[PDB]
Amino acid sequence: SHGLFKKLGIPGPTPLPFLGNILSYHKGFCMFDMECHKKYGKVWGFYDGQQPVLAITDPDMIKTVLVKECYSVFTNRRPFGPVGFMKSAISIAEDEEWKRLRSLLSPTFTSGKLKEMVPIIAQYGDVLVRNLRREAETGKPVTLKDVFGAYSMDVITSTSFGVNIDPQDPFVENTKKLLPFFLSITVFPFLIPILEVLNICVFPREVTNFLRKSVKRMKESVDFLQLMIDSQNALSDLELVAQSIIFIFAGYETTSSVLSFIMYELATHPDVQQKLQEEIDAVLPNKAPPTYDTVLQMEYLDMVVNETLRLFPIAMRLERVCKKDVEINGMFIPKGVVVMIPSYALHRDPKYWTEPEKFLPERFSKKNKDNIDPYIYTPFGSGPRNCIGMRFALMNMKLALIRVLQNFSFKPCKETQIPLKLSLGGLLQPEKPVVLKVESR
Amino acid sequence: SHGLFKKLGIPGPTPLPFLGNILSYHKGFCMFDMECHKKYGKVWGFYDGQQPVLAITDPDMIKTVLVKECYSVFTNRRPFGPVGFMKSAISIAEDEEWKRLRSLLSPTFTSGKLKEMVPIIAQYGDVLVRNLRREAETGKPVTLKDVFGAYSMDVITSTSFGVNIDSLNNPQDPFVENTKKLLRFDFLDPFFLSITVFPFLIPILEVLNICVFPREVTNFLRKSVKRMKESRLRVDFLQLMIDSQNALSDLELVAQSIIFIFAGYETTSSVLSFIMYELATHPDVQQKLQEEIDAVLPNKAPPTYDTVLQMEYLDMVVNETLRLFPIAMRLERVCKKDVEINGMFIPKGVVVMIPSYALHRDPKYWTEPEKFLPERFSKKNKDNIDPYIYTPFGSGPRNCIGMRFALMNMKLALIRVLQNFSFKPCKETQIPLKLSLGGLLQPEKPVVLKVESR
Ligand code: HEM
Ligand code: HEM
Ligand SMILES: CC(C)(C)OC(=O)N[C@H](CS[C@H](Cc1ccccc1)C(=O)NCCCc1cccnc1)Cc1ccccc1
Ligand SMILES: CC(C)(C)OC(=O)N[C@H](CS[C@H](Cc1ccccc1)C(=O)NCCCc1cccnc1)Cc1ccccc1
Repeated sequence: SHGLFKKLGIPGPTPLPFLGNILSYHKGFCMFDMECHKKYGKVWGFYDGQQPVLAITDPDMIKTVLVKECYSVFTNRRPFGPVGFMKSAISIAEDEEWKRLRSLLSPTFTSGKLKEMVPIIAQYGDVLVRNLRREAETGKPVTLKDVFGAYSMDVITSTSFGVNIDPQDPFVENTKKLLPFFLSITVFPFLIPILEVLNICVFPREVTNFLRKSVKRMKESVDFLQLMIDSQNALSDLELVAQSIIFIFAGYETTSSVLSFIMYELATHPDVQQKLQEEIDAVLPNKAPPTYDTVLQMEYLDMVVNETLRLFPIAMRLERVCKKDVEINGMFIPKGVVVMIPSYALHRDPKYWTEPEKFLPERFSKKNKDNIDPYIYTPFGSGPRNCIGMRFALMNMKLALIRVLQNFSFKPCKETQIPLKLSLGGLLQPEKPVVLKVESR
Repeated sequence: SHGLFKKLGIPGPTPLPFLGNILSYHKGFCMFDMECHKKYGKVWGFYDGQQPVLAITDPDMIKTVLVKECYSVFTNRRPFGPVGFMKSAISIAEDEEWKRLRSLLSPTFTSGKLKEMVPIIAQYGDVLVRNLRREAETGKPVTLKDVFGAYSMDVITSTSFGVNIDSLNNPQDPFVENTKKLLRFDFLDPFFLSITVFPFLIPILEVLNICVFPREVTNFLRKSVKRMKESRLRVDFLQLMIDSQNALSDLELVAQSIIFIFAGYETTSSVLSFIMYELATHPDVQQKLQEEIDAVLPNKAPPTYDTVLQMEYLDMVVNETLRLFPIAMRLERVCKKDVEINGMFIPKGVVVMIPSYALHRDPKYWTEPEKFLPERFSKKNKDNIDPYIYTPFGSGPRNCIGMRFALMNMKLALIRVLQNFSFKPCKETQIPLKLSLGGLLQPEKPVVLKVESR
C-alpha cells in the first residue's frame, strides 16, 4: 500500500515499512513539511504508517477541499481513536452527527452573543491587571502562559456556563494534562478497534471523570450550556459532556498560548509594541473599558494578531479525508487518502511573503492585505468546517491585549529565550516557557 | 456666518451674500480648487452659499480626517438631498446606519469574490472584442463611452445579481439608458444651483416626494430589482443582502443596488475612456503596454486573476490616468464637533474638503503635472508618492468599497481589448481634451477614436 504515490506520479519521500515517513518527524511536523515543500514542489505525498497523506499547496485546490467539496467529499478529518465517549466531540464527529452538532453549537458565537460576553470578560480583565501589578511592582519575570491560562480559563468557564471558578485551580491543572505514545496509533491503525469494542481510551480517566462530574455540577437546572439543554428537551447527556471538554480545552490552551506568542514578539519589537500602545490610548483614552466596537476598530491590533498567527499557527496543519474517488484541479485523489494542507509551511513560503522569518505587521495592512491569499494564510482553517470559535478567540485575545497594554509594558529578561525555539515535538509550543519583564505605566 | 474664516485667520475668496463663493464655479470645481491652492496656500476656506467649507492639503491633516478621526469626528459626508428613499444608500447613510451597511457589503469584494468574477467578466470580454471588431473592419470612429458603458453594465449586473440583461447589443438597452439619466448634476440647471447654495430648501422637497433622481428611473429600478429576485432557482451581491435580511429592509436593498449599478456603469466606462484617450495620443505608451500584455499572455492567452496582478505597466497606466482624472474630484467630510487637529481648530458643522484634483496636479509634488507620464508610479518612483496626496479612491474606513473591483474590471477590459486592437485619434477627436466646465468630471466632447485590428 506504499506504492500508491509512485503509481499516481505524485512525488514524495521514500517510506519505510510499517513506519512509513514518521522517522522524518524527528525535527517536527513543521520542519518536515517545509523540507518537503522545497524538495518536491507544490504537491507531494507521504505516509503516516500505512495511512497515505497527500499534501497540497495550490490555493485553488485548497479551496476545493475546504470550501467547495466539504459536504460531498472532504467532510471529516483523520479518524482519531481510541477516544471512548469523546467520539461525539464536534472536532472528531463525522458526517451526519457533525452537521447536527455544528448547527447546534453555531449560535454560541453570534454577534449578539459575542456582544453579551464583553461585560463578562471586562470583569476578568481587571483581575488580570491586578495580578500583573503584583508581579510588576516586584521585579520578577512573569511566566505568561501561567497568568494567561488563568485568564483564559475564567472566560470560557463563564461565557459558556455562567459559573465562576476564579493558583492551583483543579480545572487548569486537569485541562493542561491532556498534553508521546501515539507513535503506535500511526503505526497500528488496526489497534484502534482493538480498544473500542473493549472500551479503552487515550485520554487519562481522571481528566475525563472529573470533567464529566464537573459538567454535572454545572447542570444547575443564554449560555453555551443553556443552548445544549434547550436543544435536548436529540442531544444526549454524555454527548453534552464531550462538547464541554472541547470548549474548555480550546478556550484555555489556544487563547493563552497565542497570547504568550504575541507578548514575546511585542517585547522583542519595541517600536511595534509602542505603536500599538499609542493606538490603544487614542481609541481608548484614560484607560477606558473596551467595547465590541472599539475592539474591531483597532486595526493595528488586528495586524499584530494576524501576523503572530501567521508565524505561530497552533494547528500547524489542516487535514481532510477523501471519502470517494474524485479528481480536483486535474489531479486524482483515491478514496481514503488524507488530504493535508501545511499551514505552517505556507505561512512562511518565500513565494508568498517577503522575509517570511521576520515579524512584520505591515503585511496585514489594508494597503498590503490585498496581496494575501486567504487559502495560503489559514490560521483558523476555512470552509464549513473551520474554527467555530474563531470570532470568539480573536475577541478574547484582543480584549486581553487592550486591557494589559493600557497599564503595562513588556521587556525581555536574561532568561527570555531569544530567539524563541519552538518545541521540536508535536504541538506548537516554545521549548522554554515564555518569560518577560513587566513594567508599570 | 460668512465671517467664520475671517475669525479663524483662514484665508479664502471673499463670499457674496446668500450665494457665497458659488459664482467662482463658472469654470468648474477643479479650476476653482486649483486657483485657491495657488493663491492661499496649504489651507483655505470658502462658502457653498452659507455652508463653510474648509479645504485641507496637508498629508497629516488629510490622514487625520480620513483615517484617524473617522469614526469619532469625520464620519459622514455633506448632506445630499432631496433623495427620498435613497437616504438609506451606503454612500449617503450616516453614523450607525452606514456602519451597519458598510460591514454588510464589505464581503462583496473580497479576494475570493473577485477571483470568482473573472470567468464571468471573461465572457463579456469576448463580446466586447466582437463588437469592437465590427466598427474596426469598417473605418468608423467609435464613441468609447457607448461601447464601454454597455460592457460595464454587463459586468456589474452579472457579478452582483447573476442576471444577463444586455445580450449581443442591444444599443437601446433600458438599463444603460435609465442609469445614464439617473443623476445629471448641472449648475446651469437652477434646481441644483438652487439648492447646494441654500439648505433651507431640502425638507420641503422631501415632503413633496421631490427627489434629485427622476421618478421614471427610480420606479423602473424599483421593479427591476424586484424582478431580479429569482429564488428558489452562486453567492453574489444580491445573495449577501437576502442572507443578511432573513435587519435589512426590502426597499433598502434597492437603495444599495442602485448605487452599485450606477458606480459599475459610470465610473468604469468614464475612466476607461480617459485611459484610451491617453493611449491613442501616446502611441509609445500604448505600444509598451501592448508588449507587456503579450509577454504575460502570449498567443492571446485569456486573462486570469493572478496574471492581472503581474502586469506593472498596466497598473502604471491606470494610476496615472486616475491622477489626471479623479472622477470624484473632491473628498468631503462633515465635522460633527469642535476639534483641534494638527494645531488647527475646526468648528462643528464645517465641511472638510480634500481637493483631490488640485493635489494630483500640484507642481510641488508632481514634476510636470499636466503631462501623461506613467513612469511616476513605477517601482523606482512609487516610493516618492504620498498616499494621502494621490487619493483616487479616497482613504480610510469610508473609501471606495469597489476599488479592487473597479481596478479589475477596467484592467480585464484593457487586456482583452489591447490584445486585438490598437487605437489612433481621428479628425473629430478633441485634442487636447477639454473637461466639462459643469459639475461631474466628464469631457466636453465625447472621446472618439479609430479602432484598427491586429
Ligand atoms: C487562536 C485561537 C484558535 C485557533 C488558531 C484555532 C484554530 C483552529 C483550526 C485551524 C481549526 C480547524 C479548521 C479546519 O480544519 O479547517 C479549528 C477547529 C475548531 N475550533 Fe479552533 N482555534 C482557536 C481557538 C478556538 C476556541 C477559543 C474555540 C472555542 C470553542 C475553538 C473551537 C474549535 C472547534 C470546536 C473546532 C472543530 C470544528 C469542527 O470540527 O467542525 N477554537 N480551530
Ligand atoms: C475608477 C473607478 C472608481 C473610482 C475612481 C472611485 C472613487 C471613489 C471615491 C474617491 C470615493 C470616496 C472615498 C472617500 O470619500 O474617502 C468612492 C466612494 C464609493 N464608491 Fe467608488 N470609485 C470607483 C468605482 C466604484 C465601483 C465599481 C463601485 C462598486 C460598488 C463603487 C462604489 C462606491 C461606494 C459604495 C462608495 C461610498 C462608500 C461609503 O460611503 O462608505 N465605486 N469612490
Ligand atoms: C496531534 C494529534 C496527532 C495528537 O492529533 C490531534 O489531536 N489532532 C486533532 C484530532 S482529535 C483532538 C484530540 C483532543 C485534544 C484535546 C482535548 C480533547 C481532544 C481534538 O479533537 N481537539 C479539539 C481541540 C479544540 C481546538 C484546538 C486548537 C484550535 N482550535 C480548537 C485534529 C484537530 C487539530 C487542530 C484543530 C482541530 C482539529
Ligand atoms: C455633484 C454632486 C453634488 C452630486 O456631488 C457629489 O457627487 N457628491 C456625492 C453626494 S451623493 C451622490 C448622488 C448620486 C449620484 C448618482 C447616482 C446616485 C446618487 C452619491 O451618493 N453617489 C454614489 C455613486 C457611486 C460612486 C460614484 C463615483 C465613484 N464611486 C462610486 C458624494 C460622493 C462622492 C464620491 C463618491 C461617493 C460619494
